[PDB]
Amino acid sequence: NTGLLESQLSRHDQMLSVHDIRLADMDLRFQVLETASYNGVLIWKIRDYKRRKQEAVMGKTLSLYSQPFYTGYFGYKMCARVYLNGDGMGKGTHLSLFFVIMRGEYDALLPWPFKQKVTLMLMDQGSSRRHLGDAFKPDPNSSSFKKPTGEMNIASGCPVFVAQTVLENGTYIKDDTIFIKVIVDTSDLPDP
Amino acid sequence: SVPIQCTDKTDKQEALFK
Repeated sequence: NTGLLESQLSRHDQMLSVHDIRLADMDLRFQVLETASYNGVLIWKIRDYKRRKQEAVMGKTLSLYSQPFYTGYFGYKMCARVYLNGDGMGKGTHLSLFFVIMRGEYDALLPWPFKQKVTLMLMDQGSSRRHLGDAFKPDPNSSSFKKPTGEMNIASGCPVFVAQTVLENGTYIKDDTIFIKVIVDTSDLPDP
Repeated sequence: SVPIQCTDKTDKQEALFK
């Protein structure tokens, strides 16, 4: 019956939809993969600063989080979270840069709470390369550096990293894009 | 050298970006 033809047509469209989602997801897997890093250093490239900043003000998107980077092929999983228009004591005045401990497939083998030194920083695309950066030491008692429960613990870093005045009136922004860099000290943990 | 949490640990206004 023509109704049976439609039953099959409907089934294919549904399948085609699954395939579309499925395909798109892999696209994200590819990106994450193509942008990964396993030496505890992450260089995050943020394009469309102007737009994204505006979306942060209007409240469409308060923060962006980077792709995950690792301290080693099988160590801590981490990433960065930024608020182009500020968070906490920086909302409206600064750009807040936070570090994020994510749940990793090998957390049952890694030390806790997380204690590696973290250096946060914004690259200076200018010619003098005056990179802006800070370095903290995880707070053992903080819930941001304890063995993960969900996908990622509560971000933690510098709410008052850079003054929006400084950033935008300098050579940190070129081609409508800035680069953020994080450096985890892999110096301590593992290795026979 | 002491990490300050993140207040927005309450709102879910965030976008993936690799």
